[PDB]
Amino acid sequence: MTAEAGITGTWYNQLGSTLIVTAGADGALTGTYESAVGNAEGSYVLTGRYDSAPATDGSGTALGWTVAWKNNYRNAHSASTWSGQYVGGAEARINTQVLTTSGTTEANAWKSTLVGHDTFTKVK
Amino acid sequence: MTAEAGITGTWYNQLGSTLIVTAGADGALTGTYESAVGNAEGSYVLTGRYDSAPATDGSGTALGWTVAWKNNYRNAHSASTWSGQYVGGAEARINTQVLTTSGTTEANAWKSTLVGHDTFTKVKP
Repeated sequence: MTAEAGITGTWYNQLGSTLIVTAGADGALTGTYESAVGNAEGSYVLTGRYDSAPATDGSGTALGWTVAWKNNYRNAHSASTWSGQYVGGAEARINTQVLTTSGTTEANAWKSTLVGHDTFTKVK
Repeated sequence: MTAEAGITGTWYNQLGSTLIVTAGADGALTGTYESAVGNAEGSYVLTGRYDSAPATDGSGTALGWTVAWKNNYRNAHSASTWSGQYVGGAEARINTQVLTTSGTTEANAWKSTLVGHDTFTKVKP
């Protein structure tokens, strides 16, 4: 857990969004998410998990987290989940794929879920 | 049944959509797609590929195809791709994941692409 240390802090995606995360010694991720796009305003609760006893020969550290897009300012009736890996070093990255599901009628269920890709770095 | 024989014909998904496909001896898939949902009317040109020499160990047969949702009747400015495998036998299936991308502005890029799951059978649901 250069991993706990490496993951903890602020990350920015390609779109301008800001993730503030704390990694726990036993696999917890907790923090907040502020989105630069979509039906979003202010910050949202983040929760997830990461491999807290990670591999150690060049391989990344698997993780994931969820944000439900409801806070005191807005409710988009959607929740996004990011799955990917933390890669450390002078050019640290969290490379993720993200699924965003919206609540829909049965009829609209085939259009419930978006897929995208987010790359997070430590600098703006 | 070889994959070529097994894949060729008509398949139906959970939503009522209709796939009519011919598998070529060297990996080609050609046919049409008729959608029971969305901005769709009539049939749409299907093209894809499949593994024409699949593993004989009880594995499914990898395949994939694309339909751009434009025809003589409508243009949804979208295209869908299905990736999955054909499983033969008395309860044959084509089990797929499907991406549907719409043309968007740069600003709306993050919501261009839907993901879903389609399960196709030889008999109507």
